Amino acid sequence: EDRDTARVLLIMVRSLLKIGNPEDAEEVVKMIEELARRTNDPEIRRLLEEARKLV
Amino acid sequence: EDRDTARVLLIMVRSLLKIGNPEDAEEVVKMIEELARRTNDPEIRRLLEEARKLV
Amino acid sequence: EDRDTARVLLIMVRSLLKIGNPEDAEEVVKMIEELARRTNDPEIRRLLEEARKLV
Ligand SMILES: N[C@]12C[C@H]3C[C@H](C[C@H](C3)C1)C2
Repeated sequence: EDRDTARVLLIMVRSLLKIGNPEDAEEVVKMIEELARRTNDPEIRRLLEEARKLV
Repeated sequence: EDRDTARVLLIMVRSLLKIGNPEDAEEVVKMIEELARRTNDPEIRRLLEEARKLV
Repeated sequence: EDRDTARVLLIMVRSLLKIGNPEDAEEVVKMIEELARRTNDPEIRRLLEEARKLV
């Protein structure tokens, strides 16, 4: 499920920031963004914005 | 491949508990439950059970 | 995408080494190996060698 992959990637973003690695978190944000592009899901869009906001 | 996904998610569950985020770990258990429900693989079911036990 | 998956796994290798679970880090390298063998994608093999160097 596309939405499920996006929620796992958001959790990765949060954890990567917690261990002081925003450069890896930002790499994952890019994947959520391409997920939001391929689909048209406003939930995946919401997760992308939350991810960008944490980063 | 579905079994490798289950293994990756289990490692995430373990890692998230290690860094003190059981709420995110539980969310990853839910992702393994969705995987187990669309597959029916005895090893995926075994990985889901041992993730459940960490939580 | 398989390349996105390999990037996610490399990030997991680095993060797992950072939190002190080299054994899980090595398991994820194994998954990159599986991915590298199924695909023979040259970028996935590059990411594999990057992961191996960290371990
Ligand atoms: N497709 C994915 C499988 C596994 C869980 C999550 C993050 C990574 C590893 C890629 C989705």
